[PDB]
Amino acid sequence: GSSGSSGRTHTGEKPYACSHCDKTFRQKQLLDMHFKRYHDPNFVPAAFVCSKCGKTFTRRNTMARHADNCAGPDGVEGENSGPSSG
Ligand SMILES: [Zn+2]
Ligand SMILES: [Zn+2]
Repeated sequence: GSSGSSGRTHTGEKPYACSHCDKTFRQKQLLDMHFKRYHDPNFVPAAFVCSKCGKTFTRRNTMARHADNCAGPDGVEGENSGPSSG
């Protein structure tokens, strides 16, 4: 699955390993926001879940807008789990 599918199914030993703690991440961005987040209460991830269906939104405003045009869950989803080592 080269030059066609990447990320979907590919386990890559997180090259970015935080120095302050024993945490690792795939993309720097992750290890960049993790520090300013944990090591610093300044950075705060926007977590807003809908109420009509139950979707996820990384923006208070955006979400609110969606709710308006949101019809509902129109189904039963929200169940997954992958117990593995890596
Ligand atoms: Zn860290
Ligand atoms: Zn919704």
